[PDB]
Amino acid sequence: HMGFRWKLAHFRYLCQSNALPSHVKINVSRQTLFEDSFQQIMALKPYDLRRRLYVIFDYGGLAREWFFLLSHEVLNPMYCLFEYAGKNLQINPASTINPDHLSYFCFIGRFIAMALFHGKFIDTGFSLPFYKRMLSKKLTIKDLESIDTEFYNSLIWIRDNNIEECGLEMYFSVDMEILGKVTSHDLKLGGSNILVTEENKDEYIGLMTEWRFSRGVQEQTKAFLDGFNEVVPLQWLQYFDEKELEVMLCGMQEVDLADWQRNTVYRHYTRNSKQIIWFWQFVKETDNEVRMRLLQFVTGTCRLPLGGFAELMGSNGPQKFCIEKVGKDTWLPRSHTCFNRLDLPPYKSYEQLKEKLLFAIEETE
Amino acid sequence: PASMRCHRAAHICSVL
Ligand SMILES: *CC(=O)Nc1ccc(NC(=O)C*)cc1
Repeated sequence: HMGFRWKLAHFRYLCQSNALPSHVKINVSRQTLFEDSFQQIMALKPYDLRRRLYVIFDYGGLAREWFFLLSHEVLNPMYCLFEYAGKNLQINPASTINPDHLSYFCFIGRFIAMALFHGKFIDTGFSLPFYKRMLSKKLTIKDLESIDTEFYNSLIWIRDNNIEECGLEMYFSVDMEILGKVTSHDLKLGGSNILVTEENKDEYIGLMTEWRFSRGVQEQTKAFLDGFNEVVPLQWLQYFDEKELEVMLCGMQEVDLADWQRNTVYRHYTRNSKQIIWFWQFVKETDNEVRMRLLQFVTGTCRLPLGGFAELMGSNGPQKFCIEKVGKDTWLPRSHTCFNRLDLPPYKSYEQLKEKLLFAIEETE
Repeated sequence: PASMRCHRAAHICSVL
């Protein structure tokens, strides 16, 4: 958003002026691709990855074929490093089964950073809240909605219903059981011994939210970030937001508007609603950068499934792009990425709708 | 309330 083309130009100049002379050769096989890349990369010092890359299985299309293939294999549930933990991806908290998991996550972060450094695209992709963690950005309760609907619904219920008439007795500590461990966690020092009360709702909600992102995955995330930071230091991503970081890694595809429009569903709206006529008119005029940022804001990603918009998936299964009327023309638009849902208030004119979309697309998360 | 609240409180602790 805003000056994004300026943002990446500055980044490409950063990598280019930090490059190193000479090269590193990487020998790999087709069927053993991820064991071999692991051993050849991890044997090299991190700044050696800033040199020219030579992958013998053009002399730069081999590199792209490496970054695509290895991208699929490292995020492939086989070494048990990643768990979908949605439905039909993210770090698996049961990766401790692998005694060397922390070594594999170091490699994965180094590899993701090589892709950015060398301006190559990966065909895998983490969630927006993961990219916010890479950018040291505050994680919100809406990010919670994107990872864990049912955990989100419970915290919302505590937030605006008094839990005294409910009989809720809660404390500032949460268990978690991974591989039959049952590990307690004190949200603060001595937290298991403080009752959650109507005065301290806000904090508890905030601590519970922050704890949910890194449950069973702190060590793994710390290793990923340490390895990444060794190749491309994280402070070079300083001007970017999570939506821009995703595009930089995944690349841009152009959206098929006929395919989008015929696979959209409506709640308390129709194709004959003027707010829908205006909406489809808005996306016909804007850039395709705006279209992709709008797919991000609504579905949670810029990537489109194999099949097009008909195949869109959300939480409990198939979930097509959806628009729903809420509130009044004074409200701002908002979204629920788990449901691929846009909450579009009933604005009064085309211009008001265009101004309020573009604000939500470009300025809010 | 036809045994309300009681079933949500049990559900909220079970989730959290
Ligand atoms: C009827 C009823 O009150 N059920 C109930 C209340 C609370 C809880 N658990 C906690 O408060 C943690 C379970 C069941």
